[PDB]
Amino acid sequence: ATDVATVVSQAKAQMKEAYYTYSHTVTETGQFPDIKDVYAAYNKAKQAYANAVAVVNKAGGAKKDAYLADLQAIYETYVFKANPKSGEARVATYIDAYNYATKLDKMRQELKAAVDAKDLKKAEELYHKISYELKTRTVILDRVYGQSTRELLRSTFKADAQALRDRLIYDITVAMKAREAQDAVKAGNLDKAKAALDQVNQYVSKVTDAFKAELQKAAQDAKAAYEAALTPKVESVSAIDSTSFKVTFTKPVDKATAIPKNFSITLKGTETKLYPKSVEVSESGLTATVTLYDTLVDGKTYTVVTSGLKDTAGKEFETSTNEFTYNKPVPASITFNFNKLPEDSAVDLTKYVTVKDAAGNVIKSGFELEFTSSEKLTQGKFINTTGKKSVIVNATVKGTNVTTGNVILAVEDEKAAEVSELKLTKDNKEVVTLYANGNAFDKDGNQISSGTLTLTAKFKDQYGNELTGKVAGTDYTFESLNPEVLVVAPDGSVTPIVPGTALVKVKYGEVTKTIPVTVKANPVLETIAVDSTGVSVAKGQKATFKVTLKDQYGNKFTGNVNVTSDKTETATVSVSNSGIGQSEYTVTVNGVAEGSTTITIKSGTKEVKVPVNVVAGGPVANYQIKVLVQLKVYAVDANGNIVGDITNDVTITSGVIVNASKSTANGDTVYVITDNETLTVKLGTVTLGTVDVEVLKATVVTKKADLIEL
Repeated sequence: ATDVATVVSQAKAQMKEAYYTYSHTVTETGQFPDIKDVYAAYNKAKQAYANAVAVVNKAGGAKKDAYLADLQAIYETYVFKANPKSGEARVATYIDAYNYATKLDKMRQELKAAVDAKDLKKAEELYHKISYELKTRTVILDRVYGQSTRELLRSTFKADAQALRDRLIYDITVAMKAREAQDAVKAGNLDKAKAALDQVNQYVSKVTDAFKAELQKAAQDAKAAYEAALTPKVESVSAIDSTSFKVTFTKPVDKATAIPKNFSITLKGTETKLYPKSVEVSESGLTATVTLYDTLVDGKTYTVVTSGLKDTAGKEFETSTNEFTYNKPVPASITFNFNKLPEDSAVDLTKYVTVKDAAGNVIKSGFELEFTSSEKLTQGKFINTTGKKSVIVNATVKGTNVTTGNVILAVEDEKAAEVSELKLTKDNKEVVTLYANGNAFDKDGNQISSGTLTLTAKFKDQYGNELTGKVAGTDYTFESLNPEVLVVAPDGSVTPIVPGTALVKVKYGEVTKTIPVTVKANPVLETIAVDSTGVSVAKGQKATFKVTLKDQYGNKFTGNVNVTSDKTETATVSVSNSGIGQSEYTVTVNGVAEGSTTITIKSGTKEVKVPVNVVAGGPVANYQIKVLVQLKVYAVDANGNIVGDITNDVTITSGVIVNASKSTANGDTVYVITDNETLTVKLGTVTLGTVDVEVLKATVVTKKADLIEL
């Protein structure tokens, strides 16, 4: 008992005993031991060792160093050793591995809780936490002596934690890159955005049903911002004739920048410069005519350098180089487009001939026209057809003998020939969605109250020009084929009555067009959705769940909601904004007396019932720091129940990156994180935990719970 030899024997035996606690269990039963039993046997061994060392030193002699080196050998193998090689520190490493393995299972279950609630922010955070665990902290699992023990940890705990992670690869990839693409365009780096969108595009097809809706919007939103915020570009240059060329832009150009100074033209492969005389821009701003002093040479290519141009309201163009090749066309035939001409003081005869090459292709420009007429010519191209029945016009191509000959043309006053457009409009916006109540939604889904709902028609005359100055309800009229469904006034005014489909028709005398207009059923309450599956709160505390109301399509339906508890003795309940107002409410439940009840969310005809069970929670056992940027410190009992709140009393400390200050609204206190690292949450002199910030986004550090470093 007292004799050293006995102390050493038993210490040796007890140190191995602690290792047998786990290893014999796994081998013989295929089950893990109680972790309490392992900890007990572990702490008993550490004491047994320490007592033995003390006893051996007390006795001394030659047997001292033999006993000491032997005891240490067992201890460093079976029990504990800092930085152990495989086979050493057996119990200590198993404790670390079992604690890590169960933590992975808890993390796997927390991730699945978010995947079911369709929460994407919480799922991504938990994905990133466990991706680190599965790849970096897997080293803990590798330290375990016992192949059976190592495998049973993997199978029981890691396998399902790995499998859930790997089926979520694509969902997070898309959510990451779409955020990165949105962040690139804000920083003004377009090369990152296109690389990110390419990666988004290839992986959206593979995402799970868990976030498919929210991810699809996220993907398209990243595309939409990229299209809008993209550099304006000179598309092409192309010749018009021997002295002018057309330039097309991707975006509408600023008139002030479209000036000769900014256009530099050279003969390609030479230093022969051609100076511009003028720049004329189209009314849209997508094309421009650049005219030159010098004559382009038939067959030759030309280099157009474009500096210092600008977008309409927007930003600068890329200094671009674009080429064009001048090719003098060869006219062969010429023809009047109609047997008739409009009535007008000045009829531009050039607009009424078509020129062709011998192949039969139209020649849009390049040539010059000479005219003779029965009528007097102004600027060699305009004639006066007013009051006339017919005219003779002879069109020749200047240098050529290509001629129409004398052609007799009827004069015909402009009349409606075709209905160029017919659409339902409100406040000059084209409407896509219309309800029988009256509300009209545009191409995206943004309804307008200003402007009255009418029909809009434009018409083209027999010469294919738009008819101007024409009044709805006078020159042309609108009517309905289904008056019970939809009512149309002569001018086009619409007042719909019942959902369905009505055929609407316009007429300018004999010219007509018929368009169908579908009127959708009035928005009605379909679904009352609840944020929380079941509410568990401490007696004398509050809990919040969000109530969202839906219509039959899947949009925000505005409505009144009254909420009631079964028993005010066990739980009392209240709703935000008196129950009136919005489509999206938050509901507060207060604990009164331990037990169970159910809550009733009522709206008009439909209802959803939510379980509420209040607990009389125990004393303060822990303090949680939560991120909800805003920040809170919760007092929490043994069960995880939030009982008490000490965001107040607590202090936060650490060129300084972040501003931090105490902030109170009504009574609820919150700490706020601003900008110009790691912060330290303290209560008195005690440190409660650390928070890591990044340059905006913050997460609370989880403490090192390992028995071995690295």
